[PDB]
Amino acid sequence: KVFGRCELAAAMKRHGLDNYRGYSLGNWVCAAKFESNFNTQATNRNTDGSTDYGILQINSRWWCNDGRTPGSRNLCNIPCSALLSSDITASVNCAKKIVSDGNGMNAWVAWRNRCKGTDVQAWIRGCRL
Repeated sequence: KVFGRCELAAAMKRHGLDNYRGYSLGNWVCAAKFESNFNTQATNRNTDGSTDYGILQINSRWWCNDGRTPGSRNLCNIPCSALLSSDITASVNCAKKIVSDGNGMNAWVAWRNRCKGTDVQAWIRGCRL
């Protein structure tokens, strides 16, 4: 499913990401945009041969099991395919675990290089939240 910007804002808010560990919602939306372009079915191979899955491009190296990432962990205890559902529940919860892990939203390279330091509020402008 391809989310609208504000449609994802609202789903993200409903699931408790707004100000989660102090990251406002625009951070989550910006990250989602530049990771999956808001598309829950997004997948992308990493050079390490891990794969990133879903609205937040959660990777098979550490967080989910995709059956083909040698020596990977699965710290969210889920099939990576769960992360492509139009229901973002597993991605959102798994993202909570990631963001709480020391490095904050820096674990997302798109966020670091594309959202951090910017007016992330613009990513929810116009949204009724």
